[PDB]
Amino acid sequence: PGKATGKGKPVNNKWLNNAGKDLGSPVPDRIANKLRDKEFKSFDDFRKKFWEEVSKDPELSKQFSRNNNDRMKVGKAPKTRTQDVSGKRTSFELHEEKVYDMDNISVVTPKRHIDIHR
DNA sequence: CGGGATATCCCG
DNA sequence: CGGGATATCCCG
Ligand SMILES: [Zn+2]
Repeated sequence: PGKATGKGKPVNNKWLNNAGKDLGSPVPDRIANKLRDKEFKSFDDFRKKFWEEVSKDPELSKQFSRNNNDRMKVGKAPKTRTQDVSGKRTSFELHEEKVYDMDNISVVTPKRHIDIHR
């Protein structure tokens, strides 16, 4: 349990184009402002709220296919391009930098997330 | 032999 | 409009 805070880094129309590099993409600032100070019971809820926010933000929603926006409307993470999957983890994941500190959270591809941790 | 993740199941 | 309980991913 905890409240989200942070809010940072502006985003463009190639938001997740590089999710597979380095630390990935950051929490869009537009999204962070929508989630800041909100109350979440588990990180899973946050993740569920986060993806819903991405589906209601027009500038971001258009960077995804019809299928992916449907996923995000109900809180599921959008699928990554096939080249970025890792076994059965096939959707963008949220990485933490070592829990609702949105400036410490970033979006990365399964494949890239694996390497970062090892 | 533990740590970091997403997703579904289902609410009398 | 939620979220607890539970399943299952993938790492050496
Ligand atoms: Zn991570």
